[PDB]
Amino acid sequence: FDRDRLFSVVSRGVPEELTGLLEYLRWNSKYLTDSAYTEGSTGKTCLMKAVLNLQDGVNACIMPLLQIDKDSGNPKLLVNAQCTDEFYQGHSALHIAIEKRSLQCVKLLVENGADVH
Amino acid sequence: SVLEMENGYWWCRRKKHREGRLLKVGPDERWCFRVEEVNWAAWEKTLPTLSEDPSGP
Amino acid sequence: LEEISNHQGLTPLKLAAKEGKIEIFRHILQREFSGPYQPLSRKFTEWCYGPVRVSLYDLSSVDSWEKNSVLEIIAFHCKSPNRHRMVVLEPLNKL
Repeated sequence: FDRDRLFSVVSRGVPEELTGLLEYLRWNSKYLTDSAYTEGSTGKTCLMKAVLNLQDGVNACIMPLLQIDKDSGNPKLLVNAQCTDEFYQGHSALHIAIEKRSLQCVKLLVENGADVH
Repeated sequence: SVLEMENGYWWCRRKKHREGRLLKVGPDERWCFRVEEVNWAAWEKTLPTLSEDPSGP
Repeated sequence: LEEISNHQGLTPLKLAAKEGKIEIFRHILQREFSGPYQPLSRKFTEWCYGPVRVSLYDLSSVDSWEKNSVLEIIAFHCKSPNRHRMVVLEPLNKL
């Protein structure tokens, strides 16, 4: 398993291929918030890729991805992931769900622990 | 005046700088030129864009 | 079909710039299509964040890097009373 396969299946949005993901992180003590699964360009987390490539109002694999990073137990939470670039310093996935003008994805985000400040 | 200054002088001739950047449109790679406009009356995400993330010049 | 040259050496965009016909020139210079017929577009959208939006205009045979561009044809080759109204429309104004 690599990072770009996760980015392809989270850009397509279909929720099957994340099975086999979770225990894989539990095999090697990885998290979805480090520099290994997020990009070195800006810090774009796979949750942010999921909200950026949503289809018709709701990306169907967001709540599986928040379920996976709920059950894996990260020290820094997934929905509070912010970019570390000097262009995007502090930009979250809640800003993407508000920017993409969808009530459903911001409702799914703030129902699962998204800080609103 | 800029079209006659782009040639340079008659003794030395200036290099021809290319304008814009060679980007890929969905491979339909063209030399494009970005403008940035602020429209307070669209509010429609039913339009496909090339990139997903904003980026500076 | 746009890249076909006639016996004077001009494409339809350069013929609209030489003849000074601004409405077809404005329409060719910034046309956007949706879904299918997308590679025959010239004004794309790079990104959009709320109100701000970056439009990528195509300058194939527009800027002066080419040997016979649209800008050279408007400035030096056209004889029209609306020759000055063509350098003020987008993307030629910002270019």
